Amino acid sequence: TSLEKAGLNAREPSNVLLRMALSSPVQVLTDAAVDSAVNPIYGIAAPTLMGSVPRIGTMYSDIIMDEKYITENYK
Amino acid sequence: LRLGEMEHWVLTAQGAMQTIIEKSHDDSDGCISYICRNCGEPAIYNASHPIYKCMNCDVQADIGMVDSRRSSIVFQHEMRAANVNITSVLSPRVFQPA
Amino acid sequence: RQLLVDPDVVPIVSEKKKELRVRPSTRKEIFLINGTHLAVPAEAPIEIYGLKLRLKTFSPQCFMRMAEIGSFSPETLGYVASGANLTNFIRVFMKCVDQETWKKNGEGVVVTTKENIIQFTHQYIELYKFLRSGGHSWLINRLAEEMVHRKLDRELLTEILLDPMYDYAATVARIDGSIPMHK
Amino acid sequence: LIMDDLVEEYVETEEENLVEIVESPSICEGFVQASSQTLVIIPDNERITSNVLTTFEATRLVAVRAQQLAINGSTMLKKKYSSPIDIAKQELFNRKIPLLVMRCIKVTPEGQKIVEIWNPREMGIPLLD
Amino acid sequence: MEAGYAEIAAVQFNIAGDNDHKRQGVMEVTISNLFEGTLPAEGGIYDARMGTTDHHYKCITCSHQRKQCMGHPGILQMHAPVLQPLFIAEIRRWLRVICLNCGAPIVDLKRYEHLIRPKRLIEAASSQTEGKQCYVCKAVHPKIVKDSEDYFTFWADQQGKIDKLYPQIIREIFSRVTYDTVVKLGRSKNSHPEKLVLKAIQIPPISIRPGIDINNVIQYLVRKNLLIPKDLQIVRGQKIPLNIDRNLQTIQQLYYNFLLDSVSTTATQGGTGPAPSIMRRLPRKEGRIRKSLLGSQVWSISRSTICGNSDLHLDEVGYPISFARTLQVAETVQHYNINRLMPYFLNGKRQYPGCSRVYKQITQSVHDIEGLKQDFRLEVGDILYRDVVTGDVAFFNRQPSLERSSIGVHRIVVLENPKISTFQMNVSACAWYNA
Amino acid sequence: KPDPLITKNLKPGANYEKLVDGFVPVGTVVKKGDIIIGKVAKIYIDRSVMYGFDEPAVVDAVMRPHGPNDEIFGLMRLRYERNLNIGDK
Amino acid sequence: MIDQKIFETTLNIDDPTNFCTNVEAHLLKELENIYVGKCFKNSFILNITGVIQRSPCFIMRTNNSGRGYMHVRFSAVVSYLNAFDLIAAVKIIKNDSNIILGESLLTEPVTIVIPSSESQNNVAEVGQIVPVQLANSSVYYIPGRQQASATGSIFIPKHTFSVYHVQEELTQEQALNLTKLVNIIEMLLESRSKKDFKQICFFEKLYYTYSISSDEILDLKIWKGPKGKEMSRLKPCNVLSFLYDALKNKNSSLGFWARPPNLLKSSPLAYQQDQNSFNATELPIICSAEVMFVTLLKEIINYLQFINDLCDTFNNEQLIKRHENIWMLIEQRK
Ligand SMILES: [Zn+2]
Ligand SMILES: [Zn+2]
Ligand SMILES: [Zn+2]
Repeated sequence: TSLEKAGLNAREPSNVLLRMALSSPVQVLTDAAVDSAVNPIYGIAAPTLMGSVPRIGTMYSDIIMDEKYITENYK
Repeated sequence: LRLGEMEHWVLTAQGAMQTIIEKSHDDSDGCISYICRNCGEPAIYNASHPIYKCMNCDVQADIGMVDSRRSSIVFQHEMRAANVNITSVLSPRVFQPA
Repeated sequence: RQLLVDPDVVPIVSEKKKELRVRPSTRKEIFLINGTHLAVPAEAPIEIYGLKLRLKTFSPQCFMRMAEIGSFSPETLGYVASGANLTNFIRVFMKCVDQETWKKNGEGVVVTTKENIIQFTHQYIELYKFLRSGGHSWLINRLAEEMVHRKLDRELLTEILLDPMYDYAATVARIDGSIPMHK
Repeated sequence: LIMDDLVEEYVETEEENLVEIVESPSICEGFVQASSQTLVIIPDNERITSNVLTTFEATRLVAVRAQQLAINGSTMLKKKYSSPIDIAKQELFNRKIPLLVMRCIKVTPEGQKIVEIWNPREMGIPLLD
Repeated sequence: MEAGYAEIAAVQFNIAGDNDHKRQGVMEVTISNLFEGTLPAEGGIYDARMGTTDHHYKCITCSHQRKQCMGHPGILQMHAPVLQPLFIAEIRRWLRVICLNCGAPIVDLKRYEHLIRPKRLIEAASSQTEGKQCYVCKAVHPKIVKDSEDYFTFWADQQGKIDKLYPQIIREIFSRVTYDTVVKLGRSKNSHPEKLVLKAIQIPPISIRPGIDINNVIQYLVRKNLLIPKDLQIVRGQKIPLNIDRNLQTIQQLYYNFLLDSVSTTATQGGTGPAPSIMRRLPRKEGRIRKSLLGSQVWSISRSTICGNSDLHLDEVGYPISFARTLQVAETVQHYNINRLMPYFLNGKRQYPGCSRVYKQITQSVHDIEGLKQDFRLEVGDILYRDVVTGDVAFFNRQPSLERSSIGVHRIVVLENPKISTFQMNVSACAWYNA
Repeated sequence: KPDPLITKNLKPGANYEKLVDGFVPVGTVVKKGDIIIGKVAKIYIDRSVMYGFDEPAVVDAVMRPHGPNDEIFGLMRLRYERNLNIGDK
Repeated sequence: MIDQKIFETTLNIDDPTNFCTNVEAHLLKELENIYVGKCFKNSFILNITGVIQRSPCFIMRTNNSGRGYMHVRFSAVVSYLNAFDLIAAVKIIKNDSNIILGESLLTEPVTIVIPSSESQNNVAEVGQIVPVQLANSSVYYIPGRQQASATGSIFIPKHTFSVYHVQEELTQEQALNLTKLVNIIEMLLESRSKKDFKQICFFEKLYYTYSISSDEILDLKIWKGPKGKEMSRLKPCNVLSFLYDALKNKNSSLGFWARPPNLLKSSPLAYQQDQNSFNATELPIICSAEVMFVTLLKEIINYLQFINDLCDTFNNEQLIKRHENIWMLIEQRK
C-alpha cells in the first residue's frame, strides 16, 4: 500500500479525521456520513482535529494518585 | 506567530504533549466543551447561572466536561451545518472491583 | 391514530377494501395481506384491517445497559424489560388477544377483525397507562436496581499648502526676502 | 468594474475504495453511551512491562507532582526547595512520590480495562539528567 | 451541578435530518430582520439564542460571555423541502434503485448480497434500471437523469415524457422506502434515504458566522423562503406555476451555494454552475483543518534574527532583555517560594528581574502591578507572572521544522545590553536547526 | 483630542496626551502606548490611532491633504534613527 | 414514592493530594454537596447513601491543571412521583399567575401547576394548603432543578373505578415483590395508628366517595383489624390476607378484581368476584395477577400516605378553618 491517499484508505479506513486532514476533506466527510462511519480517537491527527491532544509518550501512561501512600505519609 | 503543522509534528516526535497542550490550548483558542455522554451531542452547562441541559434528551442529560479548542468546535459546527451529524462517544467510566 | 405512533404496532393493508380508512400521523411501515412490502407517502390514506404488534426478542444485556445509564423513564424501561424475558407485561397484556391467523414475518400478536381491533386498542391503552402508572414504575425500579446490584456483587488652504508650486513660490520669496524666512 | 482577487475554485479528483427482517427500535440500535468499564489490575507477579520508568513516564510523573505542589504545598522532602519542579524531581529521585503509573494494555469488548499499576518508588528511574 | 472530566473516545458521523435539526436546534428563524436597535432581533438569523459574538450581550441559551459560549444551532423551517447539497449523488443513486410508485426496489436484492455492504448501492445504481417493470405494483420505473444546468435538479423521463422530480416528490418516494431495502443495500439504518430531503435546515451558530459575509447568503435564503407559500403540495407532473418554479430553484440554489459554493468534489452530479461557502472553509493550506486545527497561532512567543555567540554553551540561547521582560513565566505563590518571588514582585515593571501580572485566587482576577500598593504581599495560591531570567528553559525553533532536533530547549541567557535584539546561540548548536 | 468626559471608547492604557489639534506636533517622540492622529466619531466614540511599534519614533510631518474625494485625511510621517544594529545584515 | 437508585458520575478533584487523605469521606461529602436537593437523571435524590464502586483518582490528561477526576458509582435515596399519585399538602404561591401555581411542602419537593380551566380551583387564595391529584402527564424531573415539576388537579374522590380480569397466576418471585409491598403498607398502617384517630376519620369521611356514609358508625382504625363501614354491596376480601395466604400458596387469583368508589380507599379491602358483578363503565382488562396486586397495593399506598400527611399537616382545628373554602367545596362535589 502506498503513502498516497489510496494507501491511507486501505490501512486506516475508519480513521475519517486522519483522512480529512490529509487531503480532500469534503469528499471523505461525504462518504463518512453516508456510511455512518465510527471513528475511534487514536493516533495524532484524529485527537488533534477534535481539539484534544494525542495519547503518546508523555501522556501515553495514566497517572493515578496513591491513596495508600498519601494516607500513611501525608495525613 | 504560528506553530504550524511541522512544529506540531516535531513536538509529537519528541513525545512532548503538555507543551503542545500549553501552546495549542492555553496560549491559543483553548476552550472547554460539554458533551451529554448520553446522546453525544454538545450540551449546555453553566455554573454561575444554574443551567445543566442538553436539547437532545434533556431529562436524561449526563453532561461531561471535554477539553477542546474553539477551532475544533467551529469545525464541528461547520460540519454539522453541512448536514453531517457528529456524535462524540466519550470515554466510558472505569470502576475498580468492590 | 394514536396507536400507530409506536414503531412495533404495524398495520396490514386491505388493498382495495374500504372497511376502515386509517391516516398515519407519521410514516409507519405497513404490510400487504400477501406478506410483501410496499409503502405509501407519509399520512397517505390507506384502508387497514389488521394491527400486528411485533414482540421483539431483546437481550438482557440491553436492559443492563440502560439500567447502568440509569436515567430512562419507567415506561421505556418496562418496554425493554418486557422485550426480554425479564418481564412479560407486554406479552401478558397482548397474548390474551391471540388470533394468530395471519402469521408471516416476525413473532408477535396480530388481529384481523373489528372487535379484536377494539380489544387490541383498549388493551394497548391500558398497558401503556400501566407502564406510566406508579406501580409498574416501582416494580421496574426494583428490577433494575436489584439486577445491577447483583451483577456488581457477583462479577481650501490644505489644497494649496500641499501644492508643490506654492513651496517653490514660497522658497523664491524667502530668497528675495519678500516673506519672513520662517512660517 | 475590475474586481480581481477571485476566490478561485477547488477540485477533488479521487475515489475512496473503502474495502432476519429489521425495523426501527430505539434501544437495540443507538446507545451512544458506552458501557461502563471495569478495571482489571494485573497481579504484581504477572506484569510483563518494563520495571524501569520511561523518560516519558518519569517526566509525566514529575510534571504532575510539580503541578500538584503548585496547587498544594505538602511534601516529604527533608531538604526544602524553592521551586515545585525541584521538589517533584527530588521526590522522584528519592522514591517518595505519591503517584502511581497505570499502564493500560487492553480494551476487552466485555467492557473490561486491563491495566498494570506500577509503583514509581519501586521502579528504575531513567537518566533525566 | 458537576460536569466531570471526559475524553472523546470515538466520533460517529451520520446524515442529519429534519428530526435531528428540530431536537438539536435551540430556536426557529421566522423573520428576516437583523437588529432591533443594538440587539439582535428575536427570531432573526442573528438571535442571541444561537450564541453571542459581541461583548455587550450573552448567549441567553447558555449565559456565557462570548469566549465561553460556543454557539447553538438554529432552525429555518423551509416552506418547501430541499435536497441536501452534499448528498445529491446519494439521492441520484437512490432514485434509480427504488420504484417511484411503490417504494420497493426495482433491482434484485438477492443478487447484490455477495458484494460488500458499502459498494452494494453503488453497484445497484450502476445497472441499467431503465424502463424496468416493478414486480409488486406493476408500475414501470422511469429514467432518472441529472439536470445539466445545475447540480441539484432532477429530471424524470417516462419514454420521452419528462416531469421535474421536485424535492417534495423525492421526499415522498424516499418515505415509501422500507428499512429492509436500506439494510440489504448496505446503507446504514441511520443513512435512510428519507434523511436526504430537508424541510427544516440548520441555521449555523453565530460562532462560525461572526462579524456584522456568509450571513448575506442565509439572509437571502430567509427572505426568499418567506415568498414561498406554506401550502405547496407538488405531486409528480403537477406543472407548478413557473414563477413558483423559479422561486423554488433559487431556494435550492441558494442553499447549495451556502454549503458547496466553489467546491467541486468528484461525486458532484451536475455540470453548469462571493462569501466562501461552509465547505470551502475546510480544504487547502489556508483551510480550517490545515491552518486552524493542525496548527495554531500562539501567544507568549517571540521571533528574531539569530547570530553567533561563541561564549554561550551549546544548550544556551542569548535572549535580549527586551524580550525577557515581555514574555513571562507563571510562578504560583506558595510557602516554599514566597521568599524567592518577593524580589520579582517588588521590582515590578520598574527594574529587572520584575513582573507585571498577579492572579488573585481570592478574587479570581488578574491585577496589573501598578495597582497592588495595598497588597504589600502575595498570599499562598497566587500566581505571579515574572520576567524571564537567566537559567530559564526556552524552546528554540527554526522553520521549516524538518528534523526531530528542529525544536530544542535551551537555557536562557538574558543579554542585558539594550542595543542587542537578536537570538544568540553557539555556532555548534546550528547543526540541530540546519541554521 | 477625544474629550475624557464623553469617551465611551477610549483605548486601555493609551496616552492621549501630546496631541495638538488631533495630531502629535512635529518633532515629538512617540512611544508604544502613545496616541497619534486622534480621531472621534458619532459627532462620541473613539477612533483614534495608537502608535504600537516597539521602537520609539519621532514625528516630522503634519498635513491634512484633500483626498481624491475632496476629503481630509491624516498622513503623518514617523522618523527612526537607525544606526547599524547588531543583527543588521 | 421514595426509593433507592444507583447512580454513576465523574467528579472533579481540584486537590487530589488533599482529597486522597480520606477518600471515602471526601467522596461522600462531594457527592452530597453536588447531588442532594437536586433532581438528577429522572430522580430527585433526597439523601446520598454510601458509594458502591469508584475509580482510582486519575489525573486530568488533556490539561496542565494537575487536577484529578475519579469516577464514582453510588446509591441514593430518590423520590419519584408518578401519575395518579396523591399529594396531600400543596401551598399556593401566587394568584397573579392565573394558570395557578403551587409548591408542595411535603418531603418530596414538587412545584405543581393546577390548571385554572377547571372551576374547582381559583377559589384557593395565596397562603392556604390544599391537596392535589397528579394527572396523567408525567412528572418532569429536569436535571439540576431544586424540585420536581408537574401538573395536577385538586383532589376530588373521583367516583370512578376500574375492574381487573386476571388470567395468570402469581409466582413466588412476584409473591416476594408484593410481600415487600405489603411490608410497606404495614409500615404505613402502623404510622396511621400512631396518629390522633379522629383526624383520620374526618379526612377519610371528607374524601369518601359515595354519600356521607351516615355517621361515626363502624370505627375504621383498619390497622390489623378488617373493620369498615358503608358496606354497599358484595362480600369484600382483604388484599393483604390474600397476599400472605398466596405467599403460603393456597388461593388462586383467576377472577375479576375491582375497588369501586363504595370501598374505603385507604382500607386494604377489595372485591374478588368470578364473573364481573361490578357496575363498571369500562371494559375489564385482561392481564396477570402481578399487575393487579401491584396496582391495588400502590393505590392503597398513595391513599394512606395522602391521609397520613393530611392528618400530620393539620395538627390543629384552626388550620382547617383557615382553609375553609376547600372543605365545603369538596363536600359540594360529592
Ligand atoms: Zn443528551
Ligand atoms: Zn452559548
Ligand atoms: Zn412498484
